[PDB]
Amino acid sequence: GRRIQGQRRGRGTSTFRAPSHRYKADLEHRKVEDGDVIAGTVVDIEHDPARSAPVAAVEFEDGDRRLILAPEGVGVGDELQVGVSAEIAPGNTLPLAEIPEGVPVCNVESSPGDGGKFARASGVNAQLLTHDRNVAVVKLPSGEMKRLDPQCRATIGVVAGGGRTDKPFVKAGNKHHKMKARGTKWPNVRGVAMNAVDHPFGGGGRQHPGKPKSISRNAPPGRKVGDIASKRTGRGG
Amino acid sequence: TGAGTPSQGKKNTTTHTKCRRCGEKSYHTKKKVCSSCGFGKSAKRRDYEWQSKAGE
Amino acid sequence: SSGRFGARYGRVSRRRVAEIESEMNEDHACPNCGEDRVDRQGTGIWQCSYCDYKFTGGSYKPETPGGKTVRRS
RNA sequence: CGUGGAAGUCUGUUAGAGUUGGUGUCCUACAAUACCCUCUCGUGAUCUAUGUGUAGGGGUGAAAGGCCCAUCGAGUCCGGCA
RNA sequence: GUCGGGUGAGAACCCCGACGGCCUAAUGGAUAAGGGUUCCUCAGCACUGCUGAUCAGCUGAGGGUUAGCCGGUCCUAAGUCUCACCGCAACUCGACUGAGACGAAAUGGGAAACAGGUUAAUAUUCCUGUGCCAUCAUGCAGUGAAAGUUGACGCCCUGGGGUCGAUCACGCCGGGCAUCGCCCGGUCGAACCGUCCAACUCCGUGGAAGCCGUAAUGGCAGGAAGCGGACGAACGGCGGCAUAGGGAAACGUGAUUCAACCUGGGGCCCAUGAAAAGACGAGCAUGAUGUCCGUACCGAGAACCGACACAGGUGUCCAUGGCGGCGAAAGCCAAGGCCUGUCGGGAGCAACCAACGUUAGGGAAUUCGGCAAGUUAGUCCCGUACCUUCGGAAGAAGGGAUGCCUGCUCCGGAACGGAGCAGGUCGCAGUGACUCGGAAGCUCGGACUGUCUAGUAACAACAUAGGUGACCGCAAAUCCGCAAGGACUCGUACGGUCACUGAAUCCUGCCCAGUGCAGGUAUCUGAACACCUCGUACAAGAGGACGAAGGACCUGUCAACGGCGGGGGUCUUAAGGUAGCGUAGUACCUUGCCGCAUCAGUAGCGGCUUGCAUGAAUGGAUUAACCAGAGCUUCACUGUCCCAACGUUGGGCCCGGUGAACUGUACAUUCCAGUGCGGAGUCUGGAGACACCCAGGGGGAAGCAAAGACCCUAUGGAGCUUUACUGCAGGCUGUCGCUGAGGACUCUCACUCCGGGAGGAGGACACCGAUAGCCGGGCA
RNA sequence: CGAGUGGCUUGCUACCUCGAUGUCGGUUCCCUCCAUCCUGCCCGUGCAGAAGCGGGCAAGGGUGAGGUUGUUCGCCUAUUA
RNA sequence: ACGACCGUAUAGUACGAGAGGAACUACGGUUGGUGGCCACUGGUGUACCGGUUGUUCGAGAGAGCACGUGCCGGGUAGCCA
Ligand SMILES: [Cl-]
Ligand SMILES: [Cl-]
Ligand SMILES: [Cl-]
Ligand SMILES: [Cl-]
Ligand SMILES: [K+]
Ligand SMILES: [Mg+2]
Ligand SMILES: [Mg+2]
Ligand SMILES: [Mg+2]
Ligand SMILES: [Mg+2]
Ligand SMILES: [Mg+2]
Ligand SMILES: [Mg+2]
Ligand SMILES: [Mg+2]
Ligand SMILES: [Mg+2]
Ligand SMILES: [Mg+2]
Ligand SMILES: [Mg+2]
Ligand SMILES: [Mg+2]
Ligand SMILES: [Mg+2]
Ligand SMILES: [Mg+2]
Ligand SMILES: [Mg+2]
Ligand SMILES: [Mg+2]
Ligand SMILES: [Mg+2]
Ligand SMILES: [Mg+2]
Ligand SMILES: [Mg+2]
Ligand SMILES: [Mg+2]
Ligand SMILES: [Mg+2]
Ligand SMILES: [Mg+2]
Ligand SMILES: [Mg+2]
Ligand SMILES: [Mg+2]
Ligand SMILES: [Mg+2]
Ligand SMILES: [Mg+2]
Ligand SMILES: [Mg+2]
Ligand SMILES: [Mg+2]
Ligand SMILES: [Mg+2]
Ligand SMILES: [Mg+2]
Ligand SMILES: [Mg+2]
Ligand SMILES: [Mg+2]
Ligand SMILES: [Mg+2]
Ligand SMILES: [Mg+2]
Ligand SMILES: [Mg+2]
Ligand SMILES: [Mg+2]
Ligand code: NA
Ligand code: NA
Ligand code: NA
Ligand code: NA
Ligand code: NA
Ligand code: NA
Ligand code: NA
Ligand code: NA
Ligand code: NA
Ligand code: NA
Ligand code: NA
Ligand code: NA
Ligand code: NA
Ligand code: NA
Ligand code: NA
Ligand code: NA
Ligand code: NA
Ligand SMILES: [Sr+2]
Ligand SMILES: [Sr+2]
Ligand SMILES: [Sr+2]
Ligand SMILES: [Sr+2]
Ligand SMILES: [Sr+2]
Ligand SMILES: [Sr+2]
Ligand SMILES: [Sr+2]
Ligand SMILES: [Sr+2]
Ligand SMILES: [Sr+2]
Ligand SMILES: [Sr+2]
Ligand SMILES: [Sr+2]
Ligand SMILES: [Sr+2]
Ligand SMILES: [Sr+2]
Ligand SMILES: [Sr+2]
Ligand SMILES: [Sr+2]
Ligand SMILES: [Sr+2]
Ligand SMILES: [Sr+2]
Ligand SMILES: [Sr+2]
Ligand SMILES: [Sr+2]
Ligand SMILES: [Sr+2]
Ligand SMILES: [Sr+2]
Ligand SMILES: [Sr+2]
Ligand SMILES: [Sr+2]
Ligand SMILES: [Sr+2]
Ligand SMILES: [Sr+2]
Ligand SMILES: [Sr+2]
Ligand SMILES: [Sr+2]
Ligand SMILES: [Sr+2]
Ligand SMILES: [Sr+2]
Ligand SMILES: [Sr+2]
Ligand SMILES: [Sr+2]
Ligand SMILES: [Sr+2]
Ligand SMILES: [Sr+2]
Ligand SMILES: [Sr+2]
Ligand SMILES: [Sr+2]
Ligand SMILES: [Sr+2]
Ligand SMILES: [Sr+2]
Ligand SMILES: [Sr+2]
Ligand SMILES: [Sr+2]
Ligand SMILES: [Sr+2]
Ligand SMILES: [Sr+2]
Ligand SMILES: [Sr+2]
Ligand SMILES: [Sr+2]
Ligand SMILES: [Sr+2]
Ligand SMILES: [Sr+2]
Ligand SMILES: [Sr+2]
Ligand SMILES: [Sr+2]
Repeated sequence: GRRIQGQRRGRGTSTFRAPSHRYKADLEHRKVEDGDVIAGTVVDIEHDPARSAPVAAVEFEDGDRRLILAPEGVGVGDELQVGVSAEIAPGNTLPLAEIPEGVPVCNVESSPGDGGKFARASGVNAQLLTHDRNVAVVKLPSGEMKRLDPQCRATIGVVAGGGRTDKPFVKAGNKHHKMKARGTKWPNVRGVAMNAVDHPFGGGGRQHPGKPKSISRNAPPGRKVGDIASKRTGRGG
Repeated sequence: TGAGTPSQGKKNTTTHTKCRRCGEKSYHTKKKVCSSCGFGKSAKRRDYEWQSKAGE
Repeated sequence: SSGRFGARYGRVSRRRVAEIESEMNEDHACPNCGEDRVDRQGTGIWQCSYCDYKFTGGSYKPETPGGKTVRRS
């Protein structure tokens, strides 16, 4: 047959790429040597095309102007601190070790110094639960208990733009505008609606996947479609 | 819109031009590669054994 | 407010859009001063017409249930 | 009651896009896909110009096995080849 | 087109005049691409041109494109290439990362030029007048120099400023018309230099507790109005430019509506609407320099692409010429262009055909089907049902009005803007042409806008929002590459990948036996290496022990593939069809039965329904709105029909000129029978038959056009499928190497990852090479 | 039960045709057949009449319009010799 | 190149208890088909005459264009049913 869509993606052609030339910046944490003597002022609030959420422009003491992964409640004029001795306040960044237990955090680093990997989307937040000298236990937005190095930096508060998912797109055209801002081919044609040559579910008079949808983890690309290694399906049970 | 005559009217794009190296009108001005001698692609001259019968 | 949708989309979609935009368009109490002069400038961006305080908040509300939790702890 | 002026909102041969029916005309054609009337869309998932990218078991595909230079259920050219 | 005339050996179509017409977003003006001399002149007609030709985009011979300030050139965009690095057997191949360069001629950014004159052909290029920019030099001034500003930005609504144009009023100059006295044209003048400034913003004063303000939102003791002030706009006004230029002349003045251009206010985003060079910031005089490339012409019913001088296709701007009207609509007319969507002459001009006009009475009887045609129509007033998601349905339906003239009223600053009143009066007809919906009910489908088979399918198919399930914590899930590497990703679960269903509403039953996926697993089975036994002075080899994933086995799972019967008052193989719907786009029987409607209804709708063989996201039911989607009914209407007629335009026929193609074994004036490989102009027997030519509609030549579009055959092909055969990728899993120190463990030193770094995390694992077992239509 | 005729139905065969002879129904237009539906002339009757019913000669002419259905067919309606 | 029917007189008669109910023949008409003709009725009639909308020729007069008549009304010859 012919390579299915999921395989066309891999090639990374224009159709499947994200509009990077239109993107603003990666909201990574500042790199401070030590001393914490790095504070700045929120100079402006901007819209981030890549995340459909507001982001804050900060002007630091040492003359650095950088965009920041902004939590809810950050406003122009406000002073932000980044470092070990940072004040425990919303919008401030400091290692998990310096953060008190039971405090909502966002833009959490996976490995100290990476700039932040977890809890970055609209309205989400990680919850700092347990402390230690060797490991900080954080509950991620998915509900997973994650063990992290206490030296991993994070921002206090939840990510701005919460509730975005609460309003329906209502019309195709609205979805359209959003997809243009992402690395995604849209709209979506069902496998069962294509010819047998184009997808494992294509062909046959009436539309129907002529086989069970739960596919093995070991299935090769081109065959791995439908319900990937499902532990179960449906709503019952 | 038919693929024939009606679609021939839109053809006013210049692509293949006279090649600086070989003199043939094969220098693709968009790709900057000569389809005849290979100028712009290779220092060596484009050539192939299939350009003639096998035993000749 | 969902009257711009006409007889299209159904009750629920235009009921939520209505309720959401209803609350979204309301007079919001500014965090800086106390005036009910905060308006939306875009997705998650709010500003007070009185003191000009530009700040971040929910996408449709200037404050989300989660954001209110941050203050406590 | 007024103001306001939203809308993949309505009418519209504005520009522009398209093509339901006539199974009309043509069918050694004006034309290897044309002509006329009717018809549909026309602030948006709109239309459009140039530039640019993706290449053959590969692209591209709101999916018709559609489209990739009058040819595609695997382009074209030459070679394998008599 | 016609009548005259010109030139010429020759004139329907080459040129002059008159008369008559055609084009108005184009048939006019300027241009991008593309073409390439097609442009101008002279001389020609063998060639090309749908006839002719003295003509020409043709032939011959010459000539023609002039730039500091118009493009290019400069900048960077998506993105491309080169070099280095790395991969690859290798390269003209390949990804990353560096550096460099490349990448925009109408239409991204960008130092500076206007007016007029001139030529057969160029023209912001030449010439005249005036101006401007940059660099450099000299001189004066200047010590400021880099912060900032600019370049630089989406969509929708809107105020204000304001030029061109158009229009109105009056004056001047010139023309036209001649029952009036009206109608037309002109009334000019740039870049640039100088100056003015509304809006926005800010300051002073002031002191509002209800005022200020808008088209609208709005503003204020955190200081409203008012008053004064700072900064501050036009391609705009004003003065110069200008005893420049242009005009035969006059060589105006005011006003309204105001494209350009300037400047503000408001709203929208699960959408956020380039960058860089450059510029300003940062004076003036004088002088020098400003090179290189493009420049003609067409830009299309004859200069482009389509084999053509092709009814096709082909980007930009002229979007403000007059009447008209809501209008960038129709129709008519200017400026401008054209008679080349290029063969003519003749016949009241027949038949027949293409497009049309008009048809009495009947009125869908026509037809599968109102197909075709028609009916309606603009605007104002009255009035408007079921149903509904309260938006809508709706212009529902239905009813009335509509011109001209005289004099007025109201709104507004006013319009050459709009809304009305009274009187008079004409026609068959006042949206008089043009423009311009026919209406209503029921049923099926898809919710809606949207998509599609370039070239027989526009749909009920695809998409969609919405619903759902699956995978993954990021050193991830998914995907591309042999590799070096890469997309997703300037992304991080409110994410994005993989699938199914398909708005809302009410709902979504039962089954885990099989298959699929996933988890577990005492025991069973389960490869290779190493190990042990036998064998071989060794080796082949035989057997053994241990045993990973996998399987057996157990479990979970149907919005996972799918299933929901036969029998009786259980059986196959798990369950045995719940809500709903039902003769269905599913019901064979079938025109099912009853009813509605019709003179009569295999149709349609309602009900019944045991459903050959409905049924719940293989989604069920239902549904307002929507639809060039399928079917049915009614009113209105009509040449669809009864049944045809007459007329109009172009052909057809005759004449001049030009001038193909299809087809052709031969013979051929046939007809009726027969015969024959049973479907004969040609054989047989009869009959008929003087030759040739014109027109016609097409009975026959099993007419012409294609080695069917149906069927079979071939140890033919291809695309597709799968628990066909055989293999190949890929994933998982064990083992050996990388790989180190002290059946479970510790360490650090390789190696890996995070970190700018210090250093941190991990660690002999992982990655990678080799091999073994399992899965393996993803692929051959 | 027996004997035939036709070539309108269906079946059978594979003789003709696959380098192609355009399916059903309708429509329009022409010719024909008779096994006669009407019309003309007859015979019988369980023929009073009127009307039927059955039969004979006879192909000159006629045999129409409509409702469902693509229908051929058929069912149905009102007309009709 | 003519086919068929209805109606009237025959006749409420023959026949028949009655109910019902003929024929020969002579007439009038209809229908289908056929050939021809235009005084009559009707259609057409882009000959013609008139009305009238928009626009252009300044008005008036008189005209062009709005498809082979802008639209509407009437209609001779001729051709037609
Ligand atoms: Cl999304
Ligand atoms: Cl140029
Ligand atoms: Cl305003
Ligand atoms: Cl009848
Ligand atoms: K055949
Ligand atoms: Mg970031
Ligand atoms: Mg996109
Ligand atoms: Mg889909
Ligand atoms: Mg399909
Ligand atoms: Mg497949
Ligand atoms: Mg399905
Ligand atoms: Mg393009
Ligand atoms: Mg000459
Ligand atoms: Mg010129
Ligand atoms: Mg021509
Ligand atoms: Mg009539
Ligand atoms: Mg009929
Ligand atoms: Mg019609
Ligand atoms: Mg007034
Ligand atoms: Mg049906
Ligand atoms: Mg639809
Ligand atoms: Mg098609
Ligand atoms: Mg359609
Ligand atoms: Mg969905
Ligand atoms: Mg979803
Ligand atoms: Mg579906
Ligand atoms: Mg669908
Ligand atoms: Mg029924
Ligand atoms: Mg279910
Ligand atoms: Mg063949
Ligand atoms: Mg064939
Ligand atoms: Mg076939
Ligand atoms: Mg066989
Ligand atoms: Mg095969
Ligand atoms: Mg790294
Ligand atoms: Mg295969
Ligand atoms: Mg045979
Ligand atoms: Mg034939
Ligand atoms: Mg007989
Ligand atoms: Mg006869
Ligand atoms: Na209102
Ligand atoms: Na069409
Ligand atoms: Na191929
Ligand atoms: Na000025
Ligand atoms: Na006008
Ligand atoms: Na000519
Ligand atoms: Na639309
Ligand atoms: Na099961
Ligand atoms: Na079922
Ligand atoms: Na549509
Ligand atoms: Na007619
Ligand atoms: Na013939
Ligand atoms: Na095939
Ligand atoms: Na027989
Ligand atoms: Na037929
Ligand atoms: Na007869
Ligand atoms: Na019938
Ligand atoms: Sr990052
Ligand atoms: Sr980084
Ligand atoms: Sr299928
Ligand atoms: Sr369930
Ligand atoms: Sr083009
Ligand atoms: Sr190259
Ligand atoms: Sr070579
Ligand atoms: Sr619309
Ligand atoms: Sr429209
Ligand atoms: Sr058709
Ligand atoms: Sr027509
Ligand atoms: Sr034609
Ligand atoms: Sr055709
Ligand atoms: Sr509009
Ligand atoms: Sr070709
Ligand atoms: Sr060959
Ligand atoms: Sr032009
Ligand atoms: Sr000659
Ligand atoms: Sr010329
Ligand atoms: Sr360049
Ligand atoms: Sr430019
Ligand atoms: Sr725009
Ligand atoms: Sr104005
Ligand atoms: Sr020029
Ligand atoms: Sr054209
Ligand atoms: Sr066309
Ligand atoms: Sr003119
Ligand atoms: Sr000609
Ligand atoms: Sr008439
Ligand atoms: Sr009908
Ligand atoms: Sr009918
Ligand atoms: Sr009305
Ligand atoms: Sr539905
Ligand atoms: Sr299309
Ligand atoms: Sr639903
Ligand atoms: Sr199972
Ligand atoms: Sr039931
Ligand atoms: Sr003979
Ligand atoms: Sr003929
Ligand atoms: Sr006989
Ligand atoms: Sr008889
Ligand atoms: Sr038949
Ligand atoms: Sr039947
Ligand atoms: Sr009688
Ligand atoms: Sr009686
Ligand atoms: Sr005319
Ligand atoms: Sr009319």
